[PDB]
Amino acid sequence: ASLRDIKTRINATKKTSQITKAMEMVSTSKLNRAEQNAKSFVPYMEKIQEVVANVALGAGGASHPMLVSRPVKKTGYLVITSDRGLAGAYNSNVLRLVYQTIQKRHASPDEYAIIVIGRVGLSFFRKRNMPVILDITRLPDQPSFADIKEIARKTVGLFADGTFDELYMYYNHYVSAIQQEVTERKLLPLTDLAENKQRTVYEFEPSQEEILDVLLPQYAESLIYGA
Amino acid sequence: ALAPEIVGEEHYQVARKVQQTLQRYKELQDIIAILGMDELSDEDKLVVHRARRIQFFLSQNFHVAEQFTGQPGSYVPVKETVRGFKEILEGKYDHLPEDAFRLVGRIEEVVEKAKAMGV
Amino acid sequence: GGSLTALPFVETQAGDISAYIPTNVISITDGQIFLQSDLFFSGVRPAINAGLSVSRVGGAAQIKAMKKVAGTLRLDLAAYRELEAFAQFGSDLDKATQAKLARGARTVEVLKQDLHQPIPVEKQVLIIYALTRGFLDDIPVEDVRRFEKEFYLFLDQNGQHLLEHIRTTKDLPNEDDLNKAIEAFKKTFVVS
Amino acid sequence: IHVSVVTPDGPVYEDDVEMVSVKAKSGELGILPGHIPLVAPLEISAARLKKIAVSGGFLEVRPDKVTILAQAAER
Repeated sequence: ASLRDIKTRINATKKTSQITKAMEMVSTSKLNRAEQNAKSFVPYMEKIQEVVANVALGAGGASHPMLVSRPVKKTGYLVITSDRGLAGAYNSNVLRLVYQTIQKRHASPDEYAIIVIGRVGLSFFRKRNMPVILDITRLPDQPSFADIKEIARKTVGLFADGTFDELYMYYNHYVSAIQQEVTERKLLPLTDLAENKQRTVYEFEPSQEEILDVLLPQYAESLIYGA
Repeated sequence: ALAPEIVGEEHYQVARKVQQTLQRYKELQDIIAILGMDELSDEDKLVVHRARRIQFFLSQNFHVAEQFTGQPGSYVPVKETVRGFKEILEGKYDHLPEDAFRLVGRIEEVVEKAKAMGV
Repeated sequence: GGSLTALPFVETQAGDISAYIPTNVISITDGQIFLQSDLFFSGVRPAINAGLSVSRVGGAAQIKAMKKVAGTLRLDLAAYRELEAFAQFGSDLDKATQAKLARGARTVEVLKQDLHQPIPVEKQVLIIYALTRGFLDDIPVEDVRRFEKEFYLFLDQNGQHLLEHIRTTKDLPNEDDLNKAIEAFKKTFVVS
Repeated sequence: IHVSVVTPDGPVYEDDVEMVSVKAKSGELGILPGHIPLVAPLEISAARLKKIAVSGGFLEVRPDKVTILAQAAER
């Protein structure tokens, strides 16, 4: 109960408080920048979704391998995690969801496949003895399309090569600054596609089939980047 | 009298391991207080998970305390205590709620109390 | 009409002002000046701390020019003292964080001094006016001392009437003349 | 008509021109104002409105305006 021990404990706690406050303000600035990036990105998503909904309904345009359901034999998983911690339950929730989904109905080691975005998820899956396909890490704090254009193109191509008949992705959705959701969905299999009631038939310079062939990967990449 | 040649060899190892896990849990109290449980390694979370159970299983219900609470009271021989703490340290009862360990005599009573709790 | 001013000294051990004599003498005087040992070692002369120094007589012991000039300086230093420890982490709010850091660094460089060679009050008023009106942002931090020295040299030749006006009247000269003089000096000072 | 060339990162150009000409994968083509709705891919080339680089695009011709959903549409 000496005064010196109490004084040194007070000093250490004060220094830790300084560290935490500094990190808090830096994170507020980064949140502002990330919101700017997302809101700047949205218009292209709006336009491409409108165009694809306009073209891919009626007047034929069916039987596309990217849009027709297929007997599933191998499944792939895409997860978006972080690189370092200091985030409360941001990584653990999504990793727990992925682990429980895999251990539910994915018994065969060759049945499933994983591709990660964050180093935390990669280390998690290494410790848990699962096989990965690709790993990208050290992504910047304000990433854009050119950062993992190649990774996304490789993913959509390997699905197009027939490796996985089903594709799934798991990530965190920003509801508010405090509330945070953990969401999941199929991406590439495209069992259900959206539609709009303002469609225009238009004309097809390369015909509908080739038009869809070139269009669909852009849709996949745009959805990935929105997530 | 806590010597290997006086009480035995199993007893000594069990007691030393229990004390080691309690000390390790004691070392992590400040960082849990400030940061939280989300910034720990897997081994540290396992240490905390077993330490809370051990600390709750060190309690008991007494004969002379019946007029306060109501439970009749318990008596446990040495071998049963060593067996129970050996099972706890082995991760045999890691799925039960941490509250089922409070104020019981033996570990079979822990199992019964967890069963009556809906688990 | 005579007077007598007193400046007692009290020395502390490890910066502990809770001791018997230090608390005895603090409660008798009209305010205190605090000197820190951290600032002395780094090379700040004098190592005065404005966060714990007070003067209960206040502005009644000041001239009109110093009163009109010192409030903005006090507010700027108070603002800078809070965020000084977080300069390692940039990428803060670009609006009013690094601007305040730059203003505070320029303030801290102005208040430095060397042994002996005191400064006349008109020169102090003019340099603090130049700092507070935004006339020093272009000049980098490493040249503030040389800028103020060459400004003092400049005023001795072509600023011979502003100083006389402050000495005779005790009020700072016209704003437009001051602005023109400071603008004229800046065109000659070559910045490295 | 005025054109809007947009990359996924954000809008790139919103220049207004009297005549528009957009190269296609099948063959080069110009678009008359008040055109029929047309859909065509974009080959890797430099588009020339003539009153910018493109590698990966999608021509969405509509009479009201022409929008180029290009990717990496630098200048």
